[PDB]
Amino acid sequence: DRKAPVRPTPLDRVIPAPASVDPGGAPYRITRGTHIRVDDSREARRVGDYLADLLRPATGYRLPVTAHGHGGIRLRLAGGPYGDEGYRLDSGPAGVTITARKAAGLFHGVQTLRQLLPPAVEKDSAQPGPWLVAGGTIEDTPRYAWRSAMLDVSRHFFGVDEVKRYIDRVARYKYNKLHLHLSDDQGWRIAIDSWPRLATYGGSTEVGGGPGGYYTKAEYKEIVRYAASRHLEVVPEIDMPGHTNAALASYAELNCDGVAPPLYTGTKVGFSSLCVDKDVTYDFVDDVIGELAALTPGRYLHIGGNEAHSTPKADFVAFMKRVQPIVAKYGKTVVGWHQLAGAEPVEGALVQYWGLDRTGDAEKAEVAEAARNGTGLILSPADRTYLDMKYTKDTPLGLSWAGYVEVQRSYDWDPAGYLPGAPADAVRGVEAPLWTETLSDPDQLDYMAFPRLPGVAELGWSPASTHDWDTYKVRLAAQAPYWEAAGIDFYRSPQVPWT
Ligand SMILES: CC(=O)N[C@@H]1[C@@H](O)[C@H](O)[C@@H](CO)O[C@H]1O
Ligand SMILES: [Cl-]
Ligand SMILES: [Cl-]
Ligand SMILES: [Cl-]
Repeated sequence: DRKAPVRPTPLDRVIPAPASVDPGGAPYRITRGTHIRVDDSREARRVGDYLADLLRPATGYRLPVTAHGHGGIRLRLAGGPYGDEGYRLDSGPAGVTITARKAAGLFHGVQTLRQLLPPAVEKDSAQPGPWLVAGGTIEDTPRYAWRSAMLDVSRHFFGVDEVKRYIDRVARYKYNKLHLHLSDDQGWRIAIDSWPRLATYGGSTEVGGGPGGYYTKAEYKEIVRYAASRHLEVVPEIDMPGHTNAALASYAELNCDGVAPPLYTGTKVGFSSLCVDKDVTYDFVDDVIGELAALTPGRYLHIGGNEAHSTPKADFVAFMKRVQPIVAKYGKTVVGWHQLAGAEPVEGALVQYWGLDRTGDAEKAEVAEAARNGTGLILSPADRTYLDMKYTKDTPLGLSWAGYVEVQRSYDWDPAGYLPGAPADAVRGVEAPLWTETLSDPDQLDYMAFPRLPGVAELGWSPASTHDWDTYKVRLAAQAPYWEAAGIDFYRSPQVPWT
């Protein structure tokens, strides 16, 4: 009875592990006449319609969303100790109620609810159910405010619909930020009016050659809108000064030797660099950042800064000293990979640490020092949360330069004491990056994203006290029938006792 359990799933059996779970009493049962009651507001109805859409196909029920009556499923905004993202979920024969201070909290509550329901909820046709929700109370709030997932759309391009699909994958686990790697050596994926060829030429191909692609302003705005409806703040990244071949290949004038390199379709890194000695370089950067900021309702702008191996240290420092201020000029908060820690991060900046266990002490120290100096830290270790890394030497996709990363390794650590010498309060959160040198279609993204994606979300959300591999793997194992029913391919790790 994997698909349709006789009894409801435990109230605590959800990912991320809720901060507080108190089971008790009988469960709630959704029946054909259940109404979804919300407050009389645009945002309230929005979360209501979202929930209704998730349930209607499998239940076959009408599930009307209204601001009147005592619906069996109630979503209500009210004062409480749940912050901007927390919520309380009460379940019993009298109905299910999700309470929170803001819509994001109600949305997160819904993500928990879909896990309390049986695997059959993932189907597209009416299912027998039963649509049981364990009885009790859940009070949930996040540990970290930065809980993101990154999708590399530069190595292999993924269109708007494919990005919306990935957005829905991550929304399941309460991630609240979507980092889009919009440019690299193999492609430039966002239209810039001031520099037209970046997209029309720089986005013409991808890894392996053939058709590439890019987002027009309208397409990008739609991705941002959709992400916002899933409560994901979009963090766009235009990598500089390295990983800039797409731009360099588009405008010869940007190159040091004034010669535009060919479009790149390989899978290596570190060979490209903007010419730090030319003034046109900074006009280019200013125009791009200004236009990107205009399309970014979010608070952050990622300027990358990684693997600029063709940029001498001194030039890299000079470059960053000059470009960082540009971000604030357009009202945004700068974010960069941890190499930025060696180039004097400006006030308010955040750096994304992608180091490994084996990374040298000197490098880790430079990052820890930045944290001491007030720089916020986003943790995404290459040997922990890089979803493109192989599980084992036999994995058919992905890379292995950072070693192999099985499910336990990806999950089994604590962000608070990860980077030696780094102040715990400097850690803003975590991120799970999905690089695409080896992934060209949505199904391949899923196989590399699952089952590690939920684990990283837990690290960003759950209390340290709830962290434990032996009990977590049981909760992860329970996701099997849901993913199977949803058509989400995933790596059946032998470390997990799959249900
Ligand atoms: C921040 C950074 O260095 N990014 C690189 C990225 O260019 C590459 O696609 C990936 C392959 O796994 O390795 C990452 O470390
Ligand atoms: Cl999904
Ligand atoms: Cl190559
Ligand atoms: Cl390489």
